[PDB]
Formats: sequence, C-alpha cells, structure tokens
Amino acid sequence: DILKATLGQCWAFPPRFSPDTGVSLTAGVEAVMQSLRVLFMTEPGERIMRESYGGGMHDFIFENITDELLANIHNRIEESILRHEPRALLKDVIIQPDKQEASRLRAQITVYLANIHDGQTLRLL
Amino acid sequence: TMVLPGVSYNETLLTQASNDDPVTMPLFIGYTPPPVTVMQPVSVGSLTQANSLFGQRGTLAYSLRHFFENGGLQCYVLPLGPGKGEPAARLQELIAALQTPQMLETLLADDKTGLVLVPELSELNEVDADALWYQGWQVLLTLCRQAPQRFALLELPEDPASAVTLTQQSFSADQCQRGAAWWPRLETSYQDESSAPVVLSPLPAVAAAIQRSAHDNGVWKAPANIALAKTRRPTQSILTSQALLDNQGVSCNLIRSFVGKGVRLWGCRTLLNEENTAWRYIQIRLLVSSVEHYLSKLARAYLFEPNTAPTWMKLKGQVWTWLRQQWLAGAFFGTVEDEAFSLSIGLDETMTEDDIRHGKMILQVRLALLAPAEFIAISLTLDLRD
Amino acid sequence: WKAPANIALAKTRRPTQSILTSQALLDNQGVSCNLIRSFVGKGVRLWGCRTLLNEENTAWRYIQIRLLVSSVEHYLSKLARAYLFEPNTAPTWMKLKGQVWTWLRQQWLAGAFFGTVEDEAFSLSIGLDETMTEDDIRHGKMILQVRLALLAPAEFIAISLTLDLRD
Amino acid sequence: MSTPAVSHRFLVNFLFNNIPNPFDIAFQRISGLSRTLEVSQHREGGENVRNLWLAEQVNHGSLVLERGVMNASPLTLQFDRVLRRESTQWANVVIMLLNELSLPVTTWTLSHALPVRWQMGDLDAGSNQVLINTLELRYQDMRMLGVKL
Amino acid sequence: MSTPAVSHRFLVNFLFNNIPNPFDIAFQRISGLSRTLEVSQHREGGENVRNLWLAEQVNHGSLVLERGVMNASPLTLQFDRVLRRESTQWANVVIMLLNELSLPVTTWTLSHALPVRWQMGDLDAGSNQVLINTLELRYQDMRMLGVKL
Amino acid sequence: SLLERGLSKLTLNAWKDREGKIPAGSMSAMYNPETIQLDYQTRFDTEDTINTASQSNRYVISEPVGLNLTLLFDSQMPGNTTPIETQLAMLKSLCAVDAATGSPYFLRITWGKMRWENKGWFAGRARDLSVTYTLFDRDATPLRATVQLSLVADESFVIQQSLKTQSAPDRALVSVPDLASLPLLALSAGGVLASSVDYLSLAWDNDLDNLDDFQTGDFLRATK
Amino acid sequence: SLLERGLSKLTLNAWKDREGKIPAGSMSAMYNPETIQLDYQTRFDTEDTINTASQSNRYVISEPVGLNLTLLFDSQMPGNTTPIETQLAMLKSLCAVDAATGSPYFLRITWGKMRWENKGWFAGRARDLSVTYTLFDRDATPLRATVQLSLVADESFVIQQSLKTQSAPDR
Amino acid sequence: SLLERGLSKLTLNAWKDREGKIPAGSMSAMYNPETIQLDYQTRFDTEDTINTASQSN
Repeated sequence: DILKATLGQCWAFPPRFSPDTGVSLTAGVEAVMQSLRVLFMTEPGERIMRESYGGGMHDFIFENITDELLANIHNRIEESILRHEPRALLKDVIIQPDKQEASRLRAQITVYLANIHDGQTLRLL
Repeated sequence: TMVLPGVSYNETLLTQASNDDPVTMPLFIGYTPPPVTVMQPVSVGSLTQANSLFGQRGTLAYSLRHFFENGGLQCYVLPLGPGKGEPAARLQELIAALQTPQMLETLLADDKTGLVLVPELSELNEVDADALWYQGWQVLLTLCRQAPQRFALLELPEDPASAVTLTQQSFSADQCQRGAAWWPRLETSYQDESSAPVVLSPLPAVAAAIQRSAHDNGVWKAPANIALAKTRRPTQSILTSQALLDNQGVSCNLIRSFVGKGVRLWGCRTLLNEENTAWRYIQIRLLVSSVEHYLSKLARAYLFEPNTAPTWMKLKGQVWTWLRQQWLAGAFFGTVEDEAFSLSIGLDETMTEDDIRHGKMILQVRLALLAPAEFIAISLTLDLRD
Repeated sequence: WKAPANIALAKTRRPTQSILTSQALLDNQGVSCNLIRSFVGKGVRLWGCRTLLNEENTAWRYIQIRLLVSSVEHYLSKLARAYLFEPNTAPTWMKLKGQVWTWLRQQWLAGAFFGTVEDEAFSLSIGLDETMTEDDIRHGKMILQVRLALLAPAEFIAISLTLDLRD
Repeated sequence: MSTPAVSHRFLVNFLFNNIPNPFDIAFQRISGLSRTLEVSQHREGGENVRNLWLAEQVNHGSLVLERGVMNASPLTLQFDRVLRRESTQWANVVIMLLNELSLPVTTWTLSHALPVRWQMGDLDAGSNQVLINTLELRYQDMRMLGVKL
Repeated sequence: MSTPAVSHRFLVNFLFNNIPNPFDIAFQRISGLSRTLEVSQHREGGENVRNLWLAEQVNHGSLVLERGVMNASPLTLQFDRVLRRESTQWANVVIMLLNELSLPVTTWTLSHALPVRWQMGDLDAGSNQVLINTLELRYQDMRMLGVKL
Repeated sequence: SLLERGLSKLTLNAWKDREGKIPAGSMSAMYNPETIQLDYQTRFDTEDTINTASQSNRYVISEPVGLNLTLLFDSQMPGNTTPIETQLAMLKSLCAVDAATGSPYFLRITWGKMRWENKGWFAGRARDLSVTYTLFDRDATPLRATVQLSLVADESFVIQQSLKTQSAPDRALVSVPDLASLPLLALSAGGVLASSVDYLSLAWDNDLDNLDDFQTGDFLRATK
Repeated sequence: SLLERGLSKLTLNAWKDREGKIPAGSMSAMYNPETIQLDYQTRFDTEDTINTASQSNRYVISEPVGLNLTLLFDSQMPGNTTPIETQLAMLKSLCAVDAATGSPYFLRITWGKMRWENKGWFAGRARDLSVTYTLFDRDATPLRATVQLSLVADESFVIQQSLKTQSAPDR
Repeated sequence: SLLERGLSKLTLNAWKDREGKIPAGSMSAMYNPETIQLDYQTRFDTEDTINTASQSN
C-alpha cells in the first residue's frame, strides 16, 4: 500500500478504456516496470518536443553479435536508465543469442527498486 | 516485407549453466505442485525458473521462493506426483513413498546433489503425529547413511514435549553423524492470499545459507551467524519454552532474533550429542566430505593403472600437492605441515601382498581441523600497580 | 561479412509505398523480401538482409553470408591455382594447407568468423585418404576441404525486464 | 653406507585441468630445481667484524625439459594452446627417480606449473642428430619427498 | 615407440605479394623458432614461501637462414628490394621436415615474415670454403602443424 | 570473448555542447594504447585550530579525473594504406578549439568492455596532446606518429544529477525488523538519507500512537 | 601464527560520517601490498628574536600521518575468476566524492596483526589514487590493475578525546 | 613518391608584418630534422562552487 503511495500512479501502457471503469491505471512497483517497457519501445525522435526520450535499440539491428555489439547494448541500456528512469537502479543486464532459431538477441534487464569466493579453492588443482 | 526485424518484448528465461558444488546442493523432495517427469530430479536455476515450472502458490513453491530470496545459487527438485489431498493422507503416503527401493536407485544414481531435504514434513504440525515424526526422520537419516555423500536437513515440531519426545528417541551413531534439525519454524513475509502470513519450515532458508557461506567463505567455516532475509520472526522463542534445554537427547540448532540484528541462525552442531567425537559441527562433516569428493576424483584418475610402486607415488604426489594448498588456504589446523595432514601409501605401510593381488590400492589421510568460537569466556584482571 | 542493411539512402525523398498501407507481402508463403523504409529521426533505411531462400535452418539466407563465403572462394582459388600444375605428391598438399591455414587464421583474428578458439572457427583436411583416394590422384585431382563457422545478425532484440524485489 | 643415487632414470607425471587423464611423458634432459632464500646484508654502526644476514623471500627456479620431436603428446598439444593464449591452465607435476627394481627413491612434486617457453633445435644439412625441442615451466611451490631427500 | 625426427631434411616455401608464383628454396642452416610467453613475478605481502607468475605477452623469435652464394633466386632479389627500401612486402613462409618416403611430418607455417638483415661471409685468401650468406626475417605469428608436433 | 576473437578498437567521439545534442566528428584509432592510466586526487587542508583538542583536515575540492593514454600510427606496412595524416587531421582537430564557438569539443573515450571510472564511457576535454613524427618519406609523407593524449573528467549535468538521485532521493521507506525500536529505526533511516532523522519526527510523520506501534514487517516512510 | 597458516588480507572499510554510525561499502583486497609506508612530519619555525640570548624554534602544526600502499589485481590465472572491474568498482567509488553528501568516505584500513600508528586500525580519507591497466583482452576486459593508494590520518573526535583523558585526567 | 626520388628539404620563410605582404629573407636548411614535435596544451580551471551539485572545470 505504501509502495503504491511512494511510487506514483499513472496510466497503463496499452491504453485500455471501458465505459464501466474509466482508465485502467498501473500503480506502484508495476508502474516502474511499465515505464521501462515504454523507454525501450520508444525511439528518439518519435515523441514531439521530447527528442531525448528513447531507448535507441534500433541502432543494433544488423550488427553481428561479435561481442563488440553486446558491450554496446550493455552501455545503451545502462545510460538510458540513468537519463530517463532514475526511479530504478540497474543490477545486471545479460545478453544471449537464442540457441534455437538464432539471430535473436535476448536481453534480461534486472533492476533494483531504488567478496572473493574462497570456496572454489577446494575444487581446483 | 516478409520479415520485420525490430525490437520485441517477451518474458522467457535465458538461464545459466552449472554451479557445481555437489556437496552443498540441496534436493527438495516434495510433491509436485497442483511437465516434469514423475521421478527424475529437475535443475532449478533462478527464481524465474522455479515459477515457470512449479507456479507461485503451494508448499514447495513457497520454499523455493524462500530459498532464492535467501541467497540460494541452484537447487534440484525431485518430484513425486500430483498428491491426493486431505493432508493427513498426503503425509503418510509421503513417508511411504520415501521408503521405496526406487528412492535408492534415484539417490545413488544421482551424483549432483548433497543435501537431502523434504520441506513438507512441516505440515505434520497441523496433524499419531509422534509416530509420523520419528519415521519421518529415520527414513531420511538412512537414505543419507546409504548414499556416499548426503546430509539430511531435519526439523523439530513446534510444540514442546512433542519435540522433546523426538530427540529422546533412538538413533544409531552412524546415522546421527549426518543430519541436523533446526527447531523454530519461520514466519515469512509472504501473504497467504489474505492478510495472514505464510509460515514455512526453516530448512529452505538453511540450505541457502549453507551453500552461500560455502561459496563465499568456504565450506569449512560455519553455517551459523547468518541473517535470514525475508522472515518476520521465528514462531517461538527459547525464553518461553525451557524444554529442549534438557541434556538428554540429540543436538538441536536454534534460530533466534536479536535487537540490533535480525533473525539469525544460531547453531552448528549435528545430532551427535557426544563431547569428544568431532563428527558434530556441520562444517566438519561438510568439509571432510568435500575432501572426499575431490580426492576420489583424482583417485579414480589413477584407477585402472598397475599396482606397482610408481603409481602409488604418482598418487601421493598429487594428493600431497592438493592437501598442502588447502592448508595454506586456511582449511586445516596446524602451524606446520607435519601437524596439518599426513599421507601413508605403500606396500607394508597400508597394504599387504594379499591386498595387492586382490587389486587394492589403500591410501591413508590424516587431517587436523578447525574449531568454532562457540563460547567467549571473558575475564578481567585489575593489576594494581601502585 | 557485416550486413548490407541499416544504411541511410542518400538522395531519396521517400519510398513510394509503406508497409502500413499494404499488409500483403507479409504472407509467409513465398520468397524472402527486403523492405526499404523510412524512420522519424533518421532517413530512408535499407531494412533487410535475407535472400530468396525462405528456409529457417539453411544458412544460405542473409546476403552477407553468401557474399562472405564467395569472397573466400575468390581468394582461396587465387592461391590454389598458384599451386596448380605442381606434382600430386604429399609436399605440395602441405604447401597448400600451410598457405590456406595462415590466411584463414588471419581472417578469424580480423573478426570474419565465429568461434573463440581456432578449432571451432575453421578446419582444413587435405590428404591421401582424408579427402582424396588413389583413383582421384591418378586422374590429376587435389581435393581440399574447408569448414567454416560464420556470424549471425542481430535481427531481433528480445528485451526482458525483471524486478528483483530486495526488501 | 647406502649407495648414492644416479641420475639417468626418472618419470614425470602431469595433471592438467583441461585434460581428464593424468599422463606420463619421457624426457631426455630435466635441468634441475633450485630454491634460494634471498638474504640481505645489513651493516651496523659499531660492529665491523661480523656480518648480519636477514632472511626475506624464497625464490624457486624453473623446470627446463628436453625431448625429441616425436608424435603429438598431451603436453605438446597443451603448450600449443597456452602459447597461442587459448588457455592458461597449469599443472601439478610429479618427478621421481627410480632405483634398480622399480622403486621411487626421491620425488619432487611441483605445483601450478605454467608453460612459458618453447625452443626448437637447429635444422642443419650436415648434422646427424635428433631434433630436440626445449620446454620450460614456471611453478609456484615445490615440495620434495621420498626416502633419499 | 615411433622413431624421433632427425634434422637434415627440410623444405621452405615462400609466398610474396609482389611475386606471382610461390617458390621453394633450399637452405643449409635454418636456425630455430622460439616462442616465449614473458611472465612477471609478483611479491605479495604476507606470503614468503611460494611464487606468483603472471602471464603477459607472447614473444616470437626470428627466422635466420643460411645458404651459399648461388644464382639469383626470387628471394635474394626480394631482400635486395626490401633492404633498398623499394618495397616492404612480407611473405607467408611454410617450413616442413620430410621423413624417409617424402611425407611432411611437421610444419611450422610463419606469417607476415619481413626481411630485415643480410650478412655476407668472409673473403679470405686461404680459406677453402663456400661463400655463405645469412638471411634473417621477423614474422608476426607462428602456427605449428603436422603429426609430429 | 564468448563469441569470437575480433579486436575492439577505442573510439573518440566528439560533441560541441556539454550534452550529447550536437555531434562533432568521431574517429576510431588503430593500435590500442597497451596501457591506460586514470589518476584521482583529492585536496585536503589541515585545520590549524588554536584550541588543540583535535587534529583534523578539511575537504576543499576534488581534482577532476585525468586520463593518460598513448597511441601510435603507421602507414608503410602493406596492410596499412590510409595515410596517417588523415587520421591525425581528426585528433589535431578534435583536441583543439572549435571554429564555431571558441571552446574544446567535449570528447568521450570508449572501449568495448572496459568500464571507466564508474561508467561505460569517459567524458571530458583534452588537456594535452603531443604528436612526434619519427619517420618520413622522400617527399616526407610522415607515416609514423606516436601520439600522447591527456584528458580531464568533465561529465554532463544531466548524468551528474541522475547519479545523485540514485543515492538518498529524500525518501527512505524503511522496513522494520523483529525486536525493533525507534532509536534503531532512526539510525537505519538516518543511513538511507544521511540526515539524522531525529526519531520524534518519525512517529509524527507516520501517525504512530505510542512510539511502539510498528509490527515486525510494516514500513515507515522517512523524508529528510 | 600459533594456530594455523591461512593468510589475512587487508580490508578497506568505509563510512559516511566522521564516526562509525553510517557504514558505506567495504572491500577486502587480494594480493597484499608487500610494503606499507607511513610518513610523519612536524613543522617547526625558527625564532628570529632580536635579543640573541638563545636559539630556538617554535612548534606550528603537525602534518597528518599519510599512508602509502600499492596493490595489484589480476584475473586470468585460473584461480582468479572474479573480473577485476568489480573489485575496482569499489576502490574507484570509495576513494571519491560520495553522491549523497558531497565529501569523501572516511576510510579505515586494517590488517590482521599489524598495529598502525598506535591503534589497530588506520582511519582517514584518500588523498590520491591511480589505476594503470597494463594488460587487456580481445574485447578488452582489463584483467591487470596496479593500484597506487595514498591516505591521510583524520581520526574521529570521540577516539581523539578518549586518548586525551588517558593522559593527565586532571587528578 | 609517385614520380621520382629526390628529397624535399624544409624551407624557413620570413616576413615582417603579420601577413605575407612584406617578405624578409628565406632559407632552406639541409639535413632534415629526423623528428618533429608539435605540442598542444589547453588550460582548464576547476569550478569550486559552493552549491556542490556538480563537478566541472
């Protein structure tokens, strides 16, 4: 209930309208995840008078997974969460090519709400 | 035209492969939540895979969520079937399923896990309860005795004089050595679909604290002094039930909460209530079986070799090198190597000529291990000085 | 080896028809086609690299795969016919492997082939009972096998978001 | 008194983590293991006649190996991977002398040996010799065993 | 066990980009290919008994060649162009030993070898010797092949 | 690694404003530096207090992070065909005063997986540059360069404001543990905000009844 | 010694206030320094008195104790699996200005049995830091570091007042 | 290259005004330098603002 208070309330990203309930509203922790789908599905220039706002992932669509690409995707995600969504940190973003039916890059972006492992010596030479 | 390359959105799970650590791998043996095979153990990776396989609501489902939110790395789940209902009958078909000889063909032919755990015996609290508790432990304590390197994770019932009569029950010394009970059942923060909280067994929180303090600190350290993450409180404190302090039964581990720090695991001491035999202290049983797992990995590398004296000394040189590195990593006691470990393969040291002709190669290891700091005995001296 | 797409077309006003007004050619029943579109913040872009093979597993789609492996055909057959009217003895077979192995290793280290080790980037197998036979040698043949491992485009970006509660 | 040990019979066992089987490889010319303690001399003010040596840091030598160019073993395939920088795996090496019967009289038992140098012999038109290649390892620790220490 | 490889039969193949035909030239005295990995020793604070070697950078040696003063080949005409600074072309070199029949048992396969030094033999009035000139190349990478690695 | 073995060069992007709105030219430099170096430095001044109770030193200013980096260009080896003056006509241009505005160009150095100070890029402007040509030709096309770059930190104001709101964004939302108390809940709320949140204001802002009202799992909101 | 032979690394703890009330992050650094150095210095000024009876020099201020210390990180040897950027994302963070308050982090260096100036810890803030990466990879994950820390004394006011009452507590 | 192989020395031309209107003498120097060096340098000063929102120079 307090997460709905501290994190703001706003509309759902696919605008669903009904005569019974006026506007469907996403609130709280679901509102932060709703804004992160907005950011990476937008593209800079597509919002009038807001040209800074966008994820920019269309830069990487014919770019050969060669691991110069996967560092560029990591930095574009990390920067755009800084500029346009400081309500949610970043934990890690893991990018893998799809093993079945390749040429799909799958990125799992893990956020926050906002020791050297000594045991491995007993399993090495 | 045909294809539209662009940016999509989906919630599939990429996953990760192989966390190793077979000795501290838990194995959850609850009933399948209401397309995994009815018996084969299933590798559960992150918490997303635990929900995509087993849902979010159940009894095994909350124990997996309380495993990975306490810092668990990887878990395996052994399903058993879509159980009946009327939970006094699921919980005597659970024990009857664990007494089958088909449990041994799955635990012995497994070699991926090392912590046996059935979290659904906590439902016996609702429910002869005493009869069901004793053949709930003793079935688990024999599946680990039989298996080469498995450790049971057990628990006591909440009511005293039902947990007193369980510790004052007969268990053989061989079996006690390998298994532990943590008493106070945990009140989590998960909703029960209503205002009331979900009360889980402490054992998925324990098995995550065991394999993360073995991944971070080494398996020789201790499983205790670990803050439990997503627990409100233990359901009963020791200041209101002075039973289980009776020194007449198996050793038990207390989960408490403190003032400046949260819910802590406050014990590491096995079911052996013996003062001199060093097969108490969980991390001693888990260190020396972590040395069993690697020294028998390089032993069977030299397996179908000749029984000549070169292959005996090829095996000492590899074992001496490895044991010396673990002593210098802090795993063994001793300020010199002569009091840390010892190796003694040979023809009239361990073997004999009758042992050689039957194809045996016998190697002896002695070890010196570290002791916990369970008690701090402060003293004060005045030292007058004019 | 890169891709022919994501290229801004210089002196074009617009494509004459967009894909938002003609949902035909999205029918998955014929040869693969490439779409030329225009965007908002960036101009008229080539938006596809995928040949007429509408086959999901055969890697003879993706224009740059057909153009890379024929750029390797053009150079490896340049140094093959340097060793052409030589004897069919085993020294000239290994004179040819050493030159092809050197060249293919440099293109792997230039970024043209997939693989983090050389064993999974390419392979060479000339020899007497590896590729040839004694009947092939007497007819004057010298057979060399190359295996390759190539790079895949990033045609689809499948973003996911995870909340990771943490108190 | 017991007879001293001669130096022309020796086995070497390697154990890498890439390679699942421990392998045993015959060499020609194992060089020799040194172990220096690296003292330093201090000069005191009023003392002119004695010396003062202060112990610091144990330095280990290097394992230089020689064998002929023979068929590809699991160790020359492993130096090829490390010197191409495809792996940085190191091995536990066990070296031991043998007496008249078969018995190991001394054992040297190196730890975390890393392949660092390959050196090929000369190709000469009038030579009459086997092509010998020289292998060289740097290890971290050394621990000698056996009855003839 | 199979017989080791002797060191008095060897072919060398060169491939420049100036020159359209690959040519094969007989030498007397190919020197020998080294490959060092260049570790460095680190000293830790509390650790006095073990060593710590850290891998850095693979260093390749040099290809030193010797042959007599004979008729002008496509390789001595090519060192003449590079040492007059008229070209800076380099070649892919393939060196291989031969067994009793004809078969290549090991192959060394150098890449981007650059001619860097010419050295003429001595002219002496009482000498009784062939005038030998010494050639020397610096290459970028090296990749050994064959069955006798 | 993990996919392939091609190199990733460093790329020097340039702008004109502090932010990324107006792009200038952008070069990628061959022959990677072999060694980077970024030096931090913080200036302290000692308190010469007369009272002599304590020894301490104030914080004055933190000097900007400076990056040192050395490059090399060469065009006579037969893979190298672009003349190095076309590659140095960009470093000499981007590390100097622009003709449009009269200022440096707000460079941004980047490498494929290298993470600079805490970000994936290194912003800033060029303090220093020195090219020293060592070889030449008969007509003296240079064809050997040995560049010696040196930069400063100077990040944009939108990135620096975004990193500030990620640490103490003036609300805390502190969970309570089992066996808790408001002097402990103010120390755990005074660490989220670093502002000494003075426990009587916690019980007034959250409408506590009796200073022990929280029940082992409910949240308390702490602003300032 | 006296019990066992495991190493004790150094640990760099950080706070936000002068005292220990608000903990920031805290790292332990592998590969011990081989050599520490703490330099003391006291500034004196000579009395240029006209009376010429005596030669003397006043005490002005004692410069804070500064500690110099050099580290090394490496992740390509097969025991070393954590990438050194996760270990340097803490030194670069803790030896810089914090985003919360706009100040350094009041570090505290400690070693297992080493006793710093007269205490078991070395408080203070970071004057200097320089990382110089020397090796890389094909995609240039760095995997060699060579850090060159330098700190100052700056102890808390409760510890400095407690050491004063232990010498002449006015009785 | 591309035509011939004669050297091109460096020439030091001199004027008197800022522009090229008044030429002074002009020499060409034999024995080319082997190495030139041109050093750039830009001076920055750090903003010691009291507001502590940002670090800049």
